[PDB]
Amino acid sequence: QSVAQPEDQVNVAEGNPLTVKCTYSVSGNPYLFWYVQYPNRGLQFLLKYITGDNLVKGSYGFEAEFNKSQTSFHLKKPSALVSDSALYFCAVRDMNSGNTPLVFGKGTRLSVIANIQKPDPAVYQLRDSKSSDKSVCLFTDFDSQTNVSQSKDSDVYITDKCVLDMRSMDFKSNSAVAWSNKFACANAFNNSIIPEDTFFP
Amino acid sequence: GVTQTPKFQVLKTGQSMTLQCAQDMNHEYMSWYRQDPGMGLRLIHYSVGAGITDQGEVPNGYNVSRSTTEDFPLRLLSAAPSQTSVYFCASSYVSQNNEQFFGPGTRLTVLEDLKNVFPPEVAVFEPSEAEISHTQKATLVCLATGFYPDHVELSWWVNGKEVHSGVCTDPQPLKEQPALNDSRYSLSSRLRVSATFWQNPRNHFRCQVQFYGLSENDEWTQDRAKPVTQIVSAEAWGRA
Repeated sequence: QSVAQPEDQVNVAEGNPLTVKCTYSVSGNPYLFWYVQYPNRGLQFLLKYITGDNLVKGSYGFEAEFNKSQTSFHLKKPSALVSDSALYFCAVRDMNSGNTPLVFGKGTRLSVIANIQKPDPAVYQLRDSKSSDKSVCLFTDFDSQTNVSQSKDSDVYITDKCVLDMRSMDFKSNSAVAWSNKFACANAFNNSIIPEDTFFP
Repeated sequence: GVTQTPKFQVLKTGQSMTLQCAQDMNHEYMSWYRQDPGMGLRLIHYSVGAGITDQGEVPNGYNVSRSTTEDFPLRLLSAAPSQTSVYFCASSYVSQNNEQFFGPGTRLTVLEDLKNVFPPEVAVFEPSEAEISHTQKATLVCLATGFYPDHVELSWWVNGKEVHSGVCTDPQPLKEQPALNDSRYSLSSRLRVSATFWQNPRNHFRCQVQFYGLSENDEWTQDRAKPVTQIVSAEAWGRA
């Protein structure tokens, strides 16, 4: 009584179809389930397959097709949203098992890459709201073709990219933060590989 | 639904702890799983009804009881570092066609000694003129540093109310000392508003980090302040 999710990570571009694979190994008829786990939350039920129609529909527009011949139950969604970025778990229960708790796979992380249609990379400097001295460097508005690398200097801290969504404007943007208790923004993300057209005020 | 308490917990090796789980859906079946990196969810123990408890895949080191249908407590006899993970309670109706309903989880960390627990220091960095003039948008950044263990919840607040729009918080904290069995952490987050909003002096912004640490019934004779569960914040006013 087991399930297997062959891939650990899956990347899909915002708006495009998504597929999360899962295969099962069962003695009798299988009862399959898919759950999603958003950051710092518990698992949330999406859909399940018990009997009949091999195409099942669930919460948040997700679907899955029970393919016996392939012993698979892949999770699918026509148009992926950035908010669909999470960990996905398929689980199974063998009909010939005897009412046991669900058995889960190792999960698969789904990353939905935001479509930055109006990139405008730039590195700004922000001052502390309580004291002079302290400052941080903000690399923002780059498209998702950009990769933020960690700092070589042990005294320099750089956070990974992070997409924010200003719903009131249907606007989304990436940004990474860098700071050091040592240091200047001009050379903060130097070690990364930043767009040639980055605005450095 | 299914509820669990506490949501976060730090423990010293050897200590005992009871994680609570309740469900008000008349579910007969309740169960406990632990989730660890690269290992999915592993069944610890479960219960088919009151008076009965059933061994799971990894029962060693854990005890459970089911005196009532609503509750299913999980007790850690003598906490060990290997018991560090996230525990999920789940329930469901009896028949095999029913799916399970999960609680929010409990992030538990076991440490050799508590002298390694530290709350975060928080700072809010204001938007630069450059960004405002260049994009007509204003981004605030919040930094929480020096905390350990990694049990924190960062939230943004505007004029008295919590906000989520225009916010993204690092999915993972970063080690300040990559080479340390108990390196303290830093975490950042950003809040982005329109240049117009930030430029309104009457707008007040606040970043607060809820840290989960020691409790009252916890000893502490160190000079530094006892690192109890607390909220550390920093704020800033709009700028004309």
